[PDB]
Amino acid sequence: AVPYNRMKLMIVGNTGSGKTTLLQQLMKQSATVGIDVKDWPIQIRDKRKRDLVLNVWDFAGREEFYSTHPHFMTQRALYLAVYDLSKGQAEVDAMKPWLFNIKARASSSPVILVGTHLDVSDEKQRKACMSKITGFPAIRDYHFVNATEESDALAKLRKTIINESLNFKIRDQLVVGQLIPDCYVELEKIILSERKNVPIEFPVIDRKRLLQLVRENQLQLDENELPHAVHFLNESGVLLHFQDPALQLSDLYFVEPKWLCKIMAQILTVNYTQYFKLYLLVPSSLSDHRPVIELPHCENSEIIIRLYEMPYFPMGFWSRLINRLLEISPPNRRYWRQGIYLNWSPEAYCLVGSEVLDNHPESFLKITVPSCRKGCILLGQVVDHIDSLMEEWFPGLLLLKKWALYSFNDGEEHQKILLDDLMKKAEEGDLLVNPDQPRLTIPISQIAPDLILADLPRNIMLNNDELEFEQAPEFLLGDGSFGSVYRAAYEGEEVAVKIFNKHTSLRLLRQELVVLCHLHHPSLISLLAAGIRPRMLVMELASKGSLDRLLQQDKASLTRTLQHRIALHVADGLRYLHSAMIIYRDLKPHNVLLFTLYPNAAIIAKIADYGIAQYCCRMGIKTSEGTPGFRAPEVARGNVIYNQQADVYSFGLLLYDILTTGGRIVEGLKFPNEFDELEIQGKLPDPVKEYGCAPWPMVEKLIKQCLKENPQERPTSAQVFDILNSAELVCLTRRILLPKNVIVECMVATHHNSRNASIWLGCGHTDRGQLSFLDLNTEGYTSEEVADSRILCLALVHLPVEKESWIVSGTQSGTLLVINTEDGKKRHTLEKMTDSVTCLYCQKNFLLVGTADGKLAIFEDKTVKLKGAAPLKILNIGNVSTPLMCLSESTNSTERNVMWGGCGTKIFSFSNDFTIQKLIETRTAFSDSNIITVVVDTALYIAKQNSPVVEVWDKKTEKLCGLIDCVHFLREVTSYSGRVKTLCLQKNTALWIGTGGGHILLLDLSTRRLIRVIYNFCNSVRVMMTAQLGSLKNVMLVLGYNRKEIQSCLTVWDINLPHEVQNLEKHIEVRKELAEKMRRTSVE
Ligand SMILES: Nc1nc2c(ncn2[C@@H]2O[C@H](COP(=O)(O)OP(=O)(O)O)[C@@H](O)[C@H]2O)c(=O)[nH]1
Ligand SMILES: CNc1nc(Nc2cn(C(C)(C)C#N)nc2C)ncc1C(F)(F)F
Repeated sequence: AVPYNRMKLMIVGNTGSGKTTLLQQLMKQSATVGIDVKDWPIQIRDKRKRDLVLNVWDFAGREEFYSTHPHFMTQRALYLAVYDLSKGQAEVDAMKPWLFNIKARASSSPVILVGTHLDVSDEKQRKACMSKITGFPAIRDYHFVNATEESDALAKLRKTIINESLNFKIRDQLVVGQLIPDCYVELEKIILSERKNVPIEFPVIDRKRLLQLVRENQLQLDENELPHAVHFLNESGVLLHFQDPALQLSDLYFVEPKWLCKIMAQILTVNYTQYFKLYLLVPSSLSDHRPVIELPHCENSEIIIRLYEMPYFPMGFWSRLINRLLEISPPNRRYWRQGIYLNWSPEAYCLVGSEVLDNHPESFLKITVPSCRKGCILLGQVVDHIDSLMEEWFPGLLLLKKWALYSFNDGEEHQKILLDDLMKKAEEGDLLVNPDQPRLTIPISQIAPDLILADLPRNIMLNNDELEFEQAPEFLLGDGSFGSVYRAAYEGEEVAVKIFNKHTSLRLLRQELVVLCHLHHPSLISLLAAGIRPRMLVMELASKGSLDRLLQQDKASLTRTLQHRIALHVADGLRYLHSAMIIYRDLKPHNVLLFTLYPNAAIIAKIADYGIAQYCCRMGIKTSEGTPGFRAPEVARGNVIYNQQADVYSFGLLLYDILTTGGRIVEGLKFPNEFDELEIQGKLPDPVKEYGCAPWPMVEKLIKQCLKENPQERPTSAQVFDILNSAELVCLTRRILLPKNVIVECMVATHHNSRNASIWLGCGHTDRGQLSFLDLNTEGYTSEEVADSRILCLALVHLPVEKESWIVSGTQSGTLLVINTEDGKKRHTLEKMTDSVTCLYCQKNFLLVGTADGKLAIFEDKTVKLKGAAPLKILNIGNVSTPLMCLSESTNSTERNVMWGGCGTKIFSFSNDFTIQKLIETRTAFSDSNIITVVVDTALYIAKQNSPVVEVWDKKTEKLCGLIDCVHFLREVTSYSGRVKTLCLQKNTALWIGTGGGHILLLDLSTRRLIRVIYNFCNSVRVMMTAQLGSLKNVMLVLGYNRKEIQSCLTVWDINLPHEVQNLEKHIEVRKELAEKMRRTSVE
């Protein structure tokens, strides 16, 4: 609670007047380039008044530094002002724009003023004007004194700061007597000490260093209170934490404010510094003459002329104007400091640039185009750009008064009539009349074509004789705070007219039209006509209604594909928008219209109501708009300036609205305090936990990845459109995780629909064999070690005899365990085979157990109730060196009597007669291996371990047909792990290859044509099968490995994946011929 008395006293002195020498003769050069921060203490007469140390900032006056200065005129500062008196009131006039800049930039700062050079001060001349001076700031004194011999009343700054504790208070608080805790002064001291060791040519530090040292010094600085502390320390004037996300300076921290200021000379003397945000951005070097450039069309009628009457050119105005107006994609440029001259041809050229030959002290901006049509488009674009600029960065100007210079009779001077009356004179009726002679008349289309909307293409022109809507409130739709969208016809159509309200400034209509009439796309609603007589808009009436009351009402039509269409077409719209420097800031689920609820359409969403879409270059925006609940975080704290990534957060919120199927918006339509509790961050639940939805675990991974606070950690709109354009994201259903230090190499589902999924997981990591039992809809991992050796294979048979079901296992020790699927305690162990257990598999129901010794082990389905038995004879169809681990079933006409398989490195088959009807060895390189699985759709696709190839032997000719290599197919994904540890088959579409390298391979069936390849989610694929789920078929389990900590995910894949990767690819192929057919018309 120590009183920390420190505040800046930036002595802002116009050039030449001696701004430096005054403080030189107060405390104790030639041209002080940039800011020069000295230091200065105070020991007042009353010793109880603590040290009032003041970080003096000694600014400069050369216009380049005028332009680079106005970002360091912060609050908590007692300014000054200096002006010579030998030049009399002229210096007062010259300092008047500077005082205006002061009162514009800083409002809570007193402004003393002082003269200089009392040796030649003719105060009787300018005294009257100086008294008449006191929009200005609160001038509090006038002490015109000498410069070198300080004999007048000086040191009054102390008596005007220490007594200004409450007379200069930051919102009634204490400035010079702020009882600040010890933590803040601790941080200040440690930074002031560490200022040395950090390099001197570019002193910067990382926030991680600050945290590490604060922990090393036990500063007791909490991470949730650290940014407020560093912000106060910044505003004190010892370091500069530029936390502006539009500048990306949120990480790098600065320790020497003295250094940041004296870089203007370093950069005008003619890395990673390349962000000079204060093509090229060196406005110091620009010449400041009136160049030798003459208009081609030099008359009083052939050229339009606009004007702008402004009190004071704001510090850093012309810089922003040129940096904006060097967008040249709508050109021999000759831009000096102020007046850019965008020449194209003798037909169209916009010559912006000031003019002060007005016989008056005011400052005049002017625009000039030759009065053909292209000139009118140019003028009606530059007016929009200048008005956006002046409405975003410099709100104080709107004082501003327009001026349109028309000419009644050619070959004479032009009169001056302003737009606040021309608006009415052109809204009542066209053909502006000449009061002197009524026979003389001029058109309002070659005087100011930004007032009749003639600066737009000729196709979008109203046809009011065919707009038959009555204003009757029966036809009503949304009311977006500016208009009210009715339902109407237009020459025969369904069109949603948007009549504007009683009084709306035409700037709004142009704010909407400049985005609706330039960039076309099949995801952005397309304007049909826009008049001016009632100031209306006509937009293509979206049939199926806005999204909000399709969420609240029609929850049945909302499938799990449509939820990825109305979240992909919107991402398309956002990508196109942000690709042309427009930002939207309004993407809420009341503003996504629909056109068709049939899933596989082509145009399903189209954004609308572009009420607040402003232009946003790399500089950014400074205002704060939107709507509570759907606003970006940094929009709330309106002080910071943001850019085109305060929109992707709105998209994340829309996505959380969609995934919840309208639970957040309906539970928050009661109290907007609930919807604004998370307006910054930190109050969003995990969706599946509460609202009862179904999982979607490649969206939940994105929904947090585009929701973070740090405006650089969020994706760019392209990157958040190239994650949804992948059929790997629509076709999962779940993703479970298993504990640490456990593997899985044996799986059996339960199609009997006890809980519709009661997946067992045989494992053998330890010596004893474990037997997990996972439930799907609840995720209960109730493992139980009930075996002595590894559990190689499991199998299930739901006995129809007495409606039973008894899961059966197998052991590496060669034992046949049996457990009741319903009775948790029945260990009806059967007769152990003569060797180990290799595989098992299920009319004629019988367990076709496979042993390591190469002998077929068969049982009886009815022999389950027994306790130890060898039901049917063993068929030793192999040797000790033949591992009989192959078993499978048949699919061709479901003829299970054609049950295939293969004994070791050899293929065989049999029937219910149990005789080998065919035995074909596979001795035909990799042939020194064994066999894993066979599958029969039309032939036998046979896999084998450590093989980048899978063979194809036919069941009718018994010969090789083709060799479908795997590593060859994977040769363009990135000595590879291109093995095939598993091989599952769909019903009648395509193969499903599972590669131990961590890649699903959706090989198709026709000849060899690949369809896609899945990657970057696992590290291996242990065992794959196909089961049922929730009374419905079509799921495809996959057991991914993570290997060193072993993690065995258990994914769930919909089996409609092939026709997905096809359908969605055809869809995206369709609408990208439209996205170029529509767009190419806008250039034409
Ligand atoms: N003749 C005269 N010259 C002065 C007086 N006070 C200051 N100067 C000159 O003004 C110069 C300082 O200008 P300066 O304040 O640095 O200009 P700035 O950098 O644009 O602010 C010094 O070189 C002095 O020679 C004065 O009372 N009489
Ligand atoms: C946002 N306003 C618009 N709304 C629509 N579609 C729409 C149709 N209905 C109903 C249910 C009445 C029907 N049929 N409701 C809505 C929101 N189309 C166009 C717009 C537009 F022009 F304002 F963008």
